Amino acid sequence: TIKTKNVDAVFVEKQKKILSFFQDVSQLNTDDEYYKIGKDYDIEMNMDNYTNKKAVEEFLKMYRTGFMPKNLEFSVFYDKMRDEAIALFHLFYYAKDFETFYKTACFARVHLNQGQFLYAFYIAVIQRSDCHGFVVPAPYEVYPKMFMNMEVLQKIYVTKMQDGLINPEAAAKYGIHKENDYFVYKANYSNAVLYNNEEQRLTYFTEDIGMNAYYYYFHSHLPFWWTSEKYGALKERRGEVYFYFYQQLLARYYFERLTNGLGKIPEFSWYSPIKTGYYPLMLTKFTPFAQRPDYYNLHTEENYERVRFLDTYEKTFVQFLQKDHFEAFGQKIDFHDPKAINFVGNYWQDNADLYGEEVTKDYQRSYEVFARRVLGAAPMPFDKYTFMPSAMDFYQTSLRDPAFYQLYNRIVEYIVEFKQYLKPYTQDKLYFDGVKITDVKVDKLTTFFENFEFDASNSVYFSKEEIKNNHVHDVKVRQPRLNHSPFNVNIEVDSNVASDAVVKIFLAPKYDDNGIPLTLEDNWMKFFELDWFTTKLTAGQNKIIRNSNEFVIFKEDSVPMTEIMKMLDEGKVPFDMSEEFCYMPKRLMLPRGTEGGFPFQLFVFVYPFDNKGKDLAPFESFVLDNKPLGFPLDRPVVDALFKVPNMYFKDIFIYHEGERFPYKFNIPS
Amino acid sequence: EFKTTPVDAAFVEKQKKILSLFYNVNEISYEAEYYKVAQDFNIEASKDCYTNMKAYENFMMMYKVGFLPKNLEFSIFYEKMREEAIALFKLFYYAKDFECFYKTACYARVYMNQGMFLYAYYIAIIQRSDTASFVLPAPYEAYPQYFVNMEVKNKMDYVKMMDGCLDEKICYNYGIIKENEQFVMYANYSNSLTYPNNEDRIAYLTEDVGLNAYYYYFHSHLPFWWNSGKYGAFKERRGEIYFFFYQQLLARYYMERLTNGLGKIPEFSWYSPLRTGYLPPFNSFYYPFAQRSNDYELHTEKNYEEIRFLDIYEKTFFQYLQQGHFKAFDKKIDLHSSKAVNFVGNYWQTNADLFEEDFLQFYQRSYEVNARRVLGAAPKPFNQYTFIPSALDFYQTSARDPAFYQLYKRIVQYIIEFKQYQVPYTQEALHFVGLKISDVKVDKMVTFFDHFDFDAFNTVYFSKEELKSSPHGYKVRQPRLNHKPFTVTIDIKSDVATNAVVKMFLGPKYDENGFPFSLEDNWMNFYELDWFVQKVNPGQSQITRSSTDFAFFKEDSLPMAEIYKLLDQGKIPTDMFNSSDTMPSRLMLPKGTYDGFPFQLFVFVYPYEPTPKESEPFKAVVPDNKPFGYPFDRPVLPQYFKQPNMFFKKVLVYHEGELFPYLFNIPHYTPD
Ligand SMILES: *[C@@H]1O[C@H](CO)[C@@H](O[C@@H]2O[C@H](CO)[C@@H](O[C@@H]3O[C@H](CO[C@H]4O[C@H](CO[C@H]5O[C@H](CO)[C@@H](O)[C@H](O)[C@@H]5O)[C@@H](O)[C@H](O)[C@@H]4O)[C@@H](O)[C@H](O[C@H]4O[C@H](CO)[C@@H](O)[C@H](O)[C@@H]4O)[C@@H]3O)[C@H](O)[C@H]2NC(C)=O)[C@H](O)[C@H]1NC(C)=O
Repeated sequence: TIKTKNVDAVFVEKQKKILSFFQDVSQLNTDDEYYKIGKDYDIEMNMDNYTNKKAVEEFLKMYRTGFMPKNLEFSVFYDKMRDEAIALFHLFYYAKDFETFYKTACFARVHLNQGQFLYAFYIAVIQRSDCHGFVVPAPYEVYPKMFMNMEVLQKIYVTKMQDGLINPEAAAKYGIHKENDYFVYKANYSNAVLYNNEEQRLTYFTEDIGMNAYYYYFHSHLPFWWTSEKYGALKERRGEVYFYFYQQLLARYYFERLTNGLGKIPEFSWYSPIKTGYYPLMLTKFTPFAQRPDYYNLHTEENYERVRFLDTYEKTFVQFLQKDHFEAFGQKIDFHDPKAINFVGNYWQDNADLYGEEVTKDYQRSYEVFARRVLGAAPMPFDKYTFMPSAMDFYQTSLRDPAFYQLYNRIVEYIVEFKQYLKPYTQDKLYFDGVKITDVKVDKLTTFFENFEFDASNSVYFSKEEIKNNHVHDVKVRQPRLNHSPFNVNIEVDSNVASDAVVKIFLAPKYDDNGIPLTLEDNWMKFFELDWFTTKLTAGQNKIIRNSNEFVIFKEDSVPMTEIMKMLDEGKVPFDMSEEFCYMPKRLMLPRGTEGGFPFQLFVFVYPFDNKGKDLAPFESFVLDNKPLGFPLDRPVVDALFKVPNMYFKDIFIYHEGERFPYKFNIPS
Repeated sequence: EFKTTPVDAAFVEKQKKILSLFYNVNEISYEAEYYKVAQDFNIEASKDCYTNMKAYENFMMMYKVGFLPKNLEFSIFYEKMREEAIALFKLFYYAKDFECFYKTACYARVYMNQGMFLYAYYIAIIQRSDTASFVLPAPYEAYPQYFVNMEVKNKMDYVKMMDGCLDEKICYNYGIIKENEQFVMYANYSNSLTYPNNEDRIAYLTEDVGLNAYYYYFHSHLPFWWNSGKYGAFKERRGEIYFFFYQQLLARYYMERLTNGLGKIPEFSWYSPLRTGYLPPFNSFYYPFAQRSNDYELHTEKNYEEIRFLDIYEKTFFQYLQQGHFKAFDKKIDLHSSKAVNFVGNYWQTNADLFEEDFLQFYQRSYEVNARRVLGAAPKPFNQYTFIPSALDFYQTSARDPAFYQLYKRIVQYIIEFKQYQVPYTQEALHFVGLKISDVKVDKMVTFFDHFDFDAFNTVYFSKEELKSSPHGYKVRQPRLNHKPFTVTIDIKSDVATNAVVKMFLGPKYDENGFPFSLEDNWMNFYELDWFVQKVNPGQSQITRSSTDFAFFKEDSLPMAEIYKLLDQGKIPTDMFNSSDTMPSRLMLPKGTYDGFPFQLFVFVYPYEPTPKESEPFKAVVPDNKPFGYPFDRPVLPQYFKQPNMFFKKVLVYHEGELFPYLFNIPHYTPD
């Protein structure tokens, strides 16, 4: 009941070497051969084993100067740390073949900082062509400390320090149980100990382990600091991809807001206090994460120069808008051209493609970075390697901070400003000659919470003894997560001539906060894409059934590594972990319903699938179409020029079943 | 002694048609001609009423969707709305001929939002070259709800519901009387409750109906959203007149402030609380107009995005100046030419000429629109057809708000920063060789308040019965500023025999302190009284000029009742057709003081250069090479202003009768 895939001899060996690097991540097994290789591995001597002579040499210059020390906390948002990560990445990426790649990782495991290494290695496995189709573990199994509050962490430490339970019945009262040879820890979301404002209503979504894993994967698939030359025709669509990822996410987030009675993400000002604080319960081996109190003055002394930069970055965009056509960064740009999204997105991201370069440079200040830093409310870094981490210093923690959504909402709104320059689609562009959707029905939509466990053993240090006996996997975290029942969408379509067609499904809200029905005019960016697929219509009447379990845009829960070691002994590999790893998890498709049925709408659009003109398959198997991302809702709409027979809006209601509140799953006795 | 123009019988017929659409604009009479004509006007089948096929089809596209519903507020400052009014105007403006225009308007008068209809209709009448000479009602007779304070509007609605006066005596005590079987309502200017500060001293100017109407006419004579290609060579001077119009108006306003002891127009920041609040005494179908308190914080959550936009809109200008020569909207801008002058004004107004297109496009954001939105204090619109109005949402009410003068002051300062790059006039460009002004004499300059009536019937409702005879007779009576006639006498030694230009301005003599203004700091504070050409001959001679002849001022518009009386005699009022966009002359002088408030009169005589024959948009474009406002169009070197052909003359402006307008509207009391 987990989507499998079969696998040969050479594959399993490599995959085992790859997975070796994600276990006991913060320690070293002296007896493991990865260590014997690693200790003595000579990079200079091996120079002929890399595609890029200057990458080896650049790495070597940095490595003698000195890399970040071990145990210190790694973040890519800081110059020196990132530069070392990139130098390391290149070395992984330009290794002639697997053997060389493997050995280089061995050395790097042994000699360099843990976070820096996993960061670079993870990315490398995703980017190397010979590695395509291999599997990596879930971010939460690799970095467990970042996916869980203190309370849990500390129970784990205590149990480990005691080598078990002094009182099993007392431990039980704290949600700690022995299940055969596992220690299982129940975990509440933070609102169960902290309700310091209404945003805490959303913790089952913002603290969700999958959602946060999802953002991490997105970063890794194409990090901002690197070109996208490797992905070919997506290079000319990179900005579009950046807008759409964020647009989709904020729609999804917004949906969660609506169902907990919260409305719009609030606007903010670099020159004013920001309302909602963030009080993180994460610990770092060396420090606590930094808090932002409520009404925090973003314009305090330490931030003056920072705010001057950020304000100018924005103002420079506002200038672009005002002048329509202009030259910036070596490019004549026209805001009338829909292709300009590429520039717009690239600018807001300060990625390598903005400059037409392979890697970004220190003097090219990113807006995202400094915005993250200021809103993170940290004191000034002590030095190049010693900073006070906030949620927004890591891709694995960002979604936890309401301020993150404020920051990307603002960015998305500026891109929407650019999108106002595009002419709206006319009838002719949308009309599907002789095709009409006559009905849509939907099975009941119910959400519900359900326990989920993940391997949390990397959070813990084992003894020399335990590392040798390989007893390194006995810590699991149990947590209630959002889920929903599978559902069919029944679509009835009429057409004169048989034809190849594209079907698209979107989710959007039905009402604003006041209970007025949504116009497309104001609300086209609040539509969330559920699925696209192709069918063949016949003359007459058509019945199209599509199940939620088969929506192209979502993945299944990933499998724990231990379960993957099991499968590799059988020649099996978890399919969704191989090629669908960076999709949103299925269980989070729907926002949490209400007991009464919260009102939403399904938008179904059917259009002709002409041929395979402009065709994305290098980055994402997403857009085998000539069409903008989120077509037909990638620009302003006029309600009356828009609605055509091959469109259907269906009113639907999202229900919720069982326990309403995650914490009711975590009570003892 | 009200200027007449004779007019033939074909004219009477067309003028009567046009005037008839202004009767009871707020309701529909099923037996008005316009209603029959609209019933009979098949619009789908009328492609051949229009010179421009695109306009027609563009209108039908929007038409089939639908328009702004009747009864809602209309403002061109909201985009969806603007795109519709513009479609309506294109229809009006490209109608083959008069028949075609009339059917179109009747149709619009019936089936369209009354605000939108009146806006497009006014503009089209001013713009169509076959209608150029027809007369329009004063805008306060077409939109009285924009010119009457709530108090008065309510009293009228009350009198209507009662079908008249319970008893005379009760009514008279409330400022309500009958004269010739019409109702007259005495109206005060508003008090400390709508102008909760010193700006209330000046309410008789800022609420003046002439002065508000003037701003409306100014806009309608060349609207921002339209290019100016209709006006030929004037196109290359559009931005110039924009500065001039606002520089003159603020100069007029600062002089009022000085007589009422109020000092400089205040400056402000988008990042700070704005001092002078204003609570507009108006309401729309759904909403009381938005109120702005004293010390209102401009910088709040709701305006952040707008403020960012405004901020970079201004700082870009700084960047242009800093650089001298820069790429801007197609060409290189060189600051030392006058293609620069034109650019500067078009930039600040974001008008259609800035982009060199025919009409303002849907996505081009305006500085002035967003400024008015921030300063208007209103909540954000409920939907695209429903906004919450503020005084700044309309040219009819704009001059009522202190913030309006503050905003344009700021734009005018910015332009004056650019004007620092302009080369000053030399001795030889201003010296009129062979001619000297030896002296200037002026009759007593006297202001006073006197009553002024207009029919406000368009803001009153009428039964199906009463409508059958175009009912009216609901007059508002108000004390309004005025002055007596006066003659300026100019004495001159001359060697030469040429035609000459005589210009006259009024400006301040002392600042709020008590110190003489110096020209370098005061040139922007002069407004033009007059311009004319004169044959001069050698020796001593003297030119006489009566205030009744000043070029830049008009007589009060007649009410429609009077327009019709005159029509039946083949007569047309000159000032209403030859010069509507001109300041009423009653406001020619600031209110004086009983002892005489000191101002100065600049009299300037220079040689006349025969400049061709045009037909420009305003009365302010005189047939002269010279910049608008010349020689005070640009920064001054004071040592060059002791020219024999210039003369600064100190004059006092007196006031007579009651010093305060309320003293005219007290029941058992009569003034002076
Ligand atoms: C309490 O607080 C203090 C203050 O912050 C902490 O003190 C710091 O501790 C760290 C140790 O954790 C120290 O770093 C070490 O410094 C050593 C020497 O530093 C200098 O010398 C390096 C070596 O070069 C020398 O060569 C010749 C000798 O023949 C001389 O001519 C020359 O002067 C040099 O000194 C230089 O390269 C360097 O620039 C320094 O100026 C280092 O030997 C040592 O390096 C090792 O460790 C690195 C770990 O990342 C690794 O990269 C290297 O490969 C190498 O093996 C090490 O970094 C700081 O010096 C010290 N700071 C201060 C200001 O004194 C203290 O740790 C903390 N205590 C607790 C309990 O928390």
